[PDB]
Amino acid sequence: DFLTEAHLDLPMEFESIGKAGSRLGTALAMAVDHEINMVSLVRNLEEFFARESCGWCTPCRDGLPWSVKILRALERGEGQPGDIETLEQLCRFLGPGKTFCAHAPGAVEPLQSAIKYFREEFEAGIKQPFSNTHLINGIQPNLLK
Amino acid sequence: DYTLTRIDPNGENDRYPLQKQEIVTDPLNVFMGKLNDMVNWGRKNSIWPYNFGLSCCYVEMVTSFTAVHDVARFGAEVLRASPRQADLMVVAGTCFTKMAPVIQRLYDQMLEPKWVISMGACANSGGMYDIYSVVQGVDKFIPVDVYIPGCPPRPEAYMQALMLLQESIGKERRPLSWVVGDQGVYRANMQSERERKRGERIAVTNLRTPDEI
Amino acid sequence: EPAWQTRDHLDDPVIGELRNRFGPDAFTVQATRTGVPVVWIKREQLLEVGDFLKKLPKPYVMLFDLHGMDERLRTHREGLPAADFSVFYHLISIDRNRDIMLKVALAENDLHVPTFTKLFPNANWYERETWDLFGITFDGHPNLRRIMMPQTWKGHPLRKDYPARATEFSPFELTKAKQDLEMEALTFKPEEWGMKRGTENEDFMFLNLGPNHPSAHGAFRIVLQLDGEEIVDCVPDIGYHHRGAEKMGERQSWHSYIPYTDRIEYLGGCVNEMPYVLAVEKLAGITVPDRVNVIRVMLSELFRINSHLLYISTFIQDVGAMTPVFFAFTDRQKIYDLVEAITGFRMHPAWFRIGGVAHDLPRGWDRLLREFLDWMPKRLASYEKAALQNTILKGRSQGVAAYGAKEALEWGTTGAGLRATGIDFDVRKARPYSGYENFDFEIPVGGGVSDCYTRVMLKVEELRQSLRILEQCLNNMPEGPFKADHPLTTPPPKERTLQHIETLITHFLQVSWGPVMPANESFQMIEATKGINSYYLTSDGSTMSYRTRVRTPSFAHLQQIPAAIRGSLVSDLIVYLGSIDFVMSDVDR
Amino acid sequence: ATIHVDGKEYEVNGADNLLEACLSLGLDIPYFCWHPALGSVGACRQCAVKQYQNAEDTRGRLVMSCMTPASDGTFISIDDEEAKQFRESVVEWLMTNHPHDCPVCEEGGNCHLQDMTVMTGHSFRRYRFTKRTHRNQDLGPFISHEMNRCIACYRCVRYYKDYADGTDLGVYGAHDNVYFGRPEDGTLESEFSGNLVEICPTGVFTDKTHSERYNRKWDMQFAPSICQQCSIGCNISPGERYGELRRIENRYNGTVNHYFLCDRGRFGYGYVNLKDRPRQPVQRRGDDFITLNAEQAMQGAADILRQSKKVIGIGSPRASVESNFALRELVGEENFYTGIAHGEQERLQLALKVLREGGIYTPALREIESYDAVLVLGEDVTQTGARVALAVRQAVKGKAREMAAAQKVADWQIAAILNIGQRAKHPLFVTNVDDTRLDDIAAWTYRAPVEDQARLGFAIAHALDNSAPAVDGIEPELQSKIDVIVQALAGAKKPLIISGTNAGSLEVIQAAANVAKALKGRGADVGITMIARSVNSMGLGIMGGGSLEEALTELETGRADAVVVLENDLHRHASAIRVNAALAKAPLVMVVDHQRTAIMENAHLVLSAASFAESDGTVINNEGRAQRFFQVYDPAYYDSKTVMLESWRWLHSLHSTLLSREVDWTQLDHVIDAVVAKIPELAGIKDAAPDATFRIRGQKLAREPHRYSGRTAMRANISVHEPRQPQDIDTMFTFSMEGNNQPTAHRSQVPFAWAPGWNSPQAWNKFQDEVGGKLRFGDPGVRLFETSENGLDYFTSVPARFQPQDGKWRIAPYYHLFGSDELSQRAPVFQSRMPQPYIKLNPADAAKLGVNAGTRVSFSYDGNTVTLPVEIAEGLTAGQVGLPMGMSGIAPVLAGAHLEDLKEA
Ligand SMILES: CCCCCCCCCCC1=C(C)C(=O)C(OC)=C(OC)C1=O
Ligand code: SF4
Ligand code: SF4
Ligand code: SF4
Ligand code: SF4
Ligand code: SF4
Ligand code: FES
Ligand SMILES: [Ca+2]
Repeated sequence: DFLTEAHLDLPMEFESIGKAGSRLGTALAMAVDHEINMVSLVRNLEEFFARESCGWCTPCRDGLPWSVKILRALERGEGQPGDIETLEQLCRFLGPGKTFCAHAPGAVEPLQSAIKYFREEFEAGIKQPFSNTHLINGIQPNLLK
Repeated sequence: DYTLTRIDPNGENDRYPLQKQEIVTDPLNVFMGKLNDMVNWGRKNSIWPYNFGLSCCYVEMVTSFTAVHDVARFGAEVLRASPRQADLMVVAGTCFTKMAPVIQRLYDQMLEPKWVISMGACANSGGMYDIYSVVQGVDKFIPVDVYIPGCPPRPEAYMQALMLLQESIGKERRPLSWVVGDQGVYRANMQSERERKRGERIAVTNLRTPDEI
Repeated sequence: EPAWQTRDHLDDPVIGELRNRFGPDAFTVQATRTGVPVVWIKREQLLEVGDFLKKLPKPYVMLFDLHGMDERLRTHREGLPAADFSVFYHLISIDRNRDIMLKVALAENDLHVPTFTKLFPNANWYERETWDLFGITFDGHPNLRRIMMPQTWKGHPLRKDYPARATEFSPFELTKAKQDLEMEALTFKPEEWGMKRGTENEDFMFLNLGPNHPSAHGAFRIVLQLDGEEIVDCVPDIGYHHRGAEKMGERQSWHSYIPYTDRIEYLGGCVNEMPYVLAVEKLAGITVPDRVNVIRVMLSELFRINSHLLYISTFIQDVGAMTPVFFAFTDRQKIYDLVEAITGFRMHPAWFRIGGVAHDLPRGWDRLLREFLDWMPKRLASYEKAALQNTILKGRSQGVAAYGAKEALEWGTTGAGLRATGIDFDVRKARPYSGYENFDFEIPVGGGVSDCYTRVMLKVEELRQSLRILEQCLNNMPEGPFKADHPLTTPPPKERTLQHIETLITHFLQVSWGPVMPANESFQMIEATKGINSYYLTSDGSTMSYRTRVRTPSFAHLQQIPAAIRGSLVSDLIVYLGSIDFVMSDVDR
Repeated sequence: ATIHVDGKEYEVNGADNLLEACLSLGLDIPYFCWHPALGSVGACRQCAVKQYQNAEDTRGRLVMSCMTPASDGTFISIDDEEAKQFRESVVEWLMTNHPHDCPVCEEGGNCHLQDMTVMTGHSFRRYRFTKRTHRNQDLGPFISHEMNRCIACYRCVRYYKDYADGTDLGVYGAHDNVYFGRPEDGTLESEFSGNLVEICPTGVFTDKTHSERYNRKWDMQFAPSICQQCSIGCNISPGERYGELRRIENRYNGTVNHYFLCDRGRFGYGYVNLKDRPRQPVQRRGDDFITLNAEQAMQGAADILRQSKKVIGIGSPRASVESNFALRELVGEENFYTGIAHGEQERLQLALKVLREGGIYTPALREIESYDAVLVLGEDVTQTGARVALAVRQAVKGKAREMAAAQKVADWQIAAILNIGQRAKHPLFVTNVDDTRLDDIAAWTYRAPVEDQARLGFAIAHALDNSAPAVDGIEPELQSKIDVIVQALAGAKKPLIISGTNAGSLEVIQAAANVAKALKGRGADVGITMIARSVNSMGLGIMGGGSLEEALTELETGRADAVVVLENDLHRHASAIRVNAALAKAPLVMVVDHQRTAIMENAHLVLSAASFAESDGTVINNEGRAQRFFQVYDPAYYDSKTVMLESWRWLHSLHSTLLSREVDWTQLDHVIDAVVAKIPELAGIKDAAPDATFRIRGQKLAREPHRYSGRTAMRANISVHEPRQPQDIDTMFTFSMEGNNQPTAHRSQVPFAWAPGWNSPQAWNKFQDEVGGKLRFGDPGVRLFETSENGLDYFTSVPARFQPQDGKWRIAPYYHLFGSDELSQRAPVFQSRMPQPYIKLNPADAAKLGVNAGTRVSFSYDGNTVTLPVEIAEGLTAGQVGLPMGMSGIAPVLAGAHLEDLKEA
């Protein structure tokens, strides 16, 4: 998970980084400067994680590419309402125990932490209204409210 | 191109209808044909329906009787309550199994000439009621002259079947008197309406979308 | 808590009253989605329980329904007493605005119940039909013969082992011997009904008023014992319009049965569709949106006006004035312009769906509704002044075939006859459904006498009130979906079906194998055009109904006929038949 | 074990996983990757339930029910909100790439993915991006491939590779581009590839033979039947539409075939739909052929039979017990002949004597999977009894199962079991004239002539028990292999000995009996299996009768002037020259058959019999189980001119018209009672199914689903008047949907599996007591005989070793799953699958003849000089030529015969 400047005064231990909603991991930290768009960074991360899926289990293999396409739309400014909620539900449903191995929980840790700490950059990509259907002439749609 | 029917209610045949039909040629001279045409014209322009209904199809038929349709214009509004004064039996409704002897009795009590229109899917075949208490079509025991599909056919569909019956009556051959001549009833084998209308029906390309009024 | 949730109704005071009177172990309460306390009682205590309910402080006065059920193939009977067959008794307390359903379990060999005819005289025809269709004997029944099937019928068709389709049996072959046999079986036998052939001075004439009579409203025979023109007694002979519609309910999927619901009361249309789709939506756990409620109410009121127009004009025609039927059918054509535009069909639209309606409203429907609402009131005032205020019509109808509140309650009479007795009971106000509580409309009531004239004029006022409801429907029409967002909405919205795979999968399985309703029992009561119409649906967990019981009001009214007309002239009976507002599809189902 | 599900207490097996325990209780958990026969792997993640450690726990945790043991004290919730949302999310993730294909997909209405999409309640699509796509492969004539519909559940590869031991199917690629199929285009080489169409929960693998004339499952008329293509007796659900047999589905029998068929049974049904089948009785007058109805055929045949001095009957192992018995009653017991040759009959009665008099239990097909060591002698099981080969592969995997059970690994954790076992397996030793398809898993394969295979069996029996007769002249290398086999079989707790009649030698069956007796004398739980040839070979052997050679010499001597041949082409069991001469000499030949055979060119009367799809009857399989097959459809429903009756109905009415001059079409149960009264050894066929008066609460059993469509239109072009549904006076099934097919109905004969919400083959779960177990009121079928108290004596007739002699070539039988069975080789889809005709030669013999691979050689057998291209067989022993039995012109009676004048021409 991503951490902010306030977490920089944290000892690099498993327990202390664990209580801050992250993982000590390999203890090889990576700094993100102000010039880096967080949506593009998480898109790069999720592209890596989706293409490195082994394909055994449904949530990782078929839900990481959905997050990749959502983040690609957000980076282009083609996000639609419900995209961020879909990302949050994907983070919830790819957690530990939902998938066969721990590749997908690790995949969704940066996405959920970046949405938690930098939500304003993700909402900046939502510009178009949600549209999943085209018009079929002769059939009146069921207009939800 | 004619079918000849001869009735035999007291013969060696138990299954209804008590008749025999055979495909023959037209029996039709310069005066008998003209007077037969005059009788056919008079019969087809004065068709008195029997006030008889079984179900919802009867509601549509009597709707055709009212002012918004005015089946009186064709001369077919007289609507006799007695089978003796009626010329046309419209089986307008389901042929219920309990009602089938009644329908047979009422058809028997009608007098010559008589025509039968089976109105609606129930009378045609049993319709949607393939069920224990329903005869699967009134033509299992009543000879039917015109079939109207629909559930119900709209009043103008009943009027269209009335015009179809008029064209069938206008070229039929019936005994001019019961004392002298052939007494069997000759009905022309018409071209089917499906094959007649196939050319103009298949050529349809676009219809109005179902989104407006 | 949604209205469709399963409830046992233990908080109903009638449960505590039955517990205090009979003990806690005397009966078993079943949790259903009927909205009604369902109580399984022992067969030996049925008459005691019925008497106790009849003499409660705010009593259960009307036997709404009585029928049977074949439970032998029901796999989900958890919490239910062991039963091969069962008989249920739906009783209504009007003053409580409550109802109860008693259930009696029966073994296969011991298929007999005590008769309910002493407590409720309208139980006679219900027990005759339950004997006819299930083979359940009712001990002490004065004449327990077949009522839907001919006398020479073998078997009981609503049993699970009786085949439904006509194509299971040999095709109908009318021979001379068969015609003579069934015509002998149809012949009235006055000795079997306790009638003499006459007195010493004169003979009684036994007259067939039907099935082919201009005043019989379909396939319907009343056998009149006539002393001159006085009716000594009559026997209404029904079952000539029996279509096996409940058996067909066990034979069609939940979706494919809707057109059959249309043809139960064939002048009703969408009114007949409404209780069935509401009961299925209770089984499915569906709460339809507001626009669906308003669309269904508008179609129901249009068909109520259609049916009332036919009823008023045919009453006037039966009284003798034949002119207003032409104009009234023109008004029906204006309604049909709107109804054809919306649903694509005149008489049986089949347009309501589980979870909504088949299509959205077409563009320009409000123009047609406004045209009809401008057209109707001057026409109705003309009918009133020309025919209904004629004193000869009044002399033919006022005081004719009159009964009071007690006679209406004891025969299960509902609708305009019951409210003509002064009892203010309409389902749309007492037990509101489909958003009827959001409309302002009055319920016309009579002065205490249910006359032919009073019933007709009450229906005229009901027509005016339906015009008010249609005005509110036209002016305040919600924007929104015409189908619910539920997964069991059958079929799904068509455009999403045509482009989305999961919607296509749902549509594919819903139209082919059928929507799966989880095992439950559901009930919906509505104010139909001719009285109270109800659907009682049992799902066994399949895509087909395990049991579809349709309560129709015309059955009760036709059973009431001999009590209310005995000792009158034949012309009074003609006017009475014209003022009942019945069709025989409703009677025989 | 006691578990709690949604606050309800249940008693389950603690050795089961939670998914199979909850499905056995009738609860609905969606699943894809788990299968009852394949174990759990936890791939699809669809079967999530919430688990709680205590009753006073409210947080919980989502787990895979297929990967979680159903131990004592577990609390789970299926209807938990998080579990329902996650299962819906798994379905939605599978839907993101799924093609918009249901109208043009053969799985629609039978699709597990459709059912689970509906079951989770997912019906709204919010994914808006692109769907991945795949190209397809050509997989041969039987299986159609559409990889767009794949949900990557891995069921196909787990079945094909782990279960069926196939090698040419696999998974390729990576993350969301995983591909399931062959490494290149080509026919799927497994004999059990057809089970993929039911194993795959989507429309990726579909039945191509059904796809040619496709109809949906609700439109099908089903019946419970028995596969007719070999002696194993796998239960099938044939389904028809518009008067043609459309599909063969697996009908679950927990005792015989459970979930799986072989490809011969699944795809070899096409002979039923041949347009050259007899549909009416036809009488030959000179060169003219006159079509008769049933009564004129019976009267004319009875008149000619009354005029005849002696009428003999020739039965067949193709025909049912009732038909063979009806022929036996028509002609008399002393005038009845089985249609098989003398040697075939000797081998069949020896196999029957070993089965019902050897004192050694014969296992059912499912029971074969529990044996600890297998010795197959002579019988090329994959080509002749294929489902036994599949069961033997499971028995071989039993060792990895035992090793994993020693490490406290649950029996459903299939991946851990396979990891522990690695390449370890139970001993399998197979003997044949050449290599077998079982050689990949066989501990040893002996390629030798049939006498040498019998001698190896006799040596194994002598080394197991010294009282068994010894065979002298065994090489030390063969002796060392014999000691290997003996040490394997003696250390086995449950040894199994498989043999059969297909090797064409009596001594191989005798040696197998000797080995089984020697193992039984050591106090081992030994089983013996005999593989017969045809569907009712064992029934014909129990009934008995003279050989075909005796019938031929009765016709040739003139002592018989009338012969009635029942469902027999007579060329498979005798030389065609002799058969044609004998049938031309006879003044009256009547042939009762459903296929256009070659002996109807000389038949004076041909009775159009029904095939198994249009008939009811009983057949006895290879282990002596009487099984009833039921009629699927009435052939006269569309074509009213069709007079196609059951063979026993024809022959019973013929006997009645011969005796009392009157026609009696009788009922099936009357014929069955006549069988069990006249033949006491066939008395068990009464209990194979209940009689025609059986009801489920007063109603019959439905042959078609409740949503069967088109009733008022499917015959409307013939006549707008709907007829009555055809009546079934013979059985308890009705030819309509107006009947019972409830999964809780107290019956054993299930025509098809359907439950609300379960339209796929996964609906068989609801019809079982526990999933993957037995049908919940017992599997249909009954064993005719029990294990005898006493066994046989040792057979002392040890043959000498095979000796090649000049100019004389011993015919080694080579059977083919596609080709060696008569009726299924008549099917048009088998022609592409069938091999090109050939003759196998040793390299030394081919070099001695101066013949290379592919050259045509001509040989003469019984006045038939036929030519065949040469294929070189490394494993075939010199002095033999390999011939494909049962093909066109190569009768199976040629097995073990000799050959003359084999020259290059
Ligand atoms: C004759 C001029 C037009 C008026 C049409 C008749 C009025 C409406 C028919 C009413 C009716 C119904 C519904 C009806 O169902 C019925 O039974 C068949 C009748 O008896 C013959 C009826 O009279
Ligand atoms: S979470 Fe692990 S097991 Fe599942 S597909 Fe991804 S990498 Fe493979
Ligand atoms: S065809 Fe339809 S409208 Fe006509 S009687 Fe039958 S159900 Fe009624
Ligand atoms: S595999 Fe199933 S869900 Fe997919 S297209 Fe075929 S029927 Fe539809
Ligand atoms: S091809 Fe079928 S069985 Fe194989 S992984 Fe795909 S969906 Fe599963
Ligand atoms: S093993 Fe034999 S009985 Fe079984 S499916 Fe194959 S051919 Fe049929
Ligand atoms: S069935 Fe359990 S994860 Fe697939
Ligand atoms: Ca049969």
